[PDB]
Amino acid sequence: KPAWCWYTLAMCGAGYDSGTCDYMYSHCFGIKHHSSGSSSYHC
Ligand SMILES: *[C@@H]1O[C@H](CO)[C@@H](O)[C@H](O)[C@H]1NC(C)=O
Ligand SMILES: *[C@@H]1O[C@H](CO)[C@@H](O)[C@H](O)[C@H]1NC(C)=O
Repeated sequence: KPAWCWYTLAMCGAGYDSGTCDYMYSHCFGIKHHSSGSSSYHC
C-alpha cells in the first residue's frame, strides 16, 4: 500500500472510479474478487 493507494481511492470519488480504482486496485489490494453481474442481463 503506497502513498498512491490513498490517492487513487480518493480521486475515484471525482466520478473517475473505474480505471483508477481498479487499476491501481489491482496493485493496491490482494483481494480484487468482488465483482458482480450487475447490468449483465444479456451478457
Ligand atoms: C472502467 O473504467 C473505464 C474508464 O474508461 C470505463 O470506460 C468503464 O466503463 C469502467 N467499467 C465499469 C464497469 O465501471
Ligand atoms: C456485457 O459485457 C460488458 C463489457 O463492458 C459489461 O458491461 C457487462 O458485463 C455486460 N453488459 C450488458 C449491458 O449486458
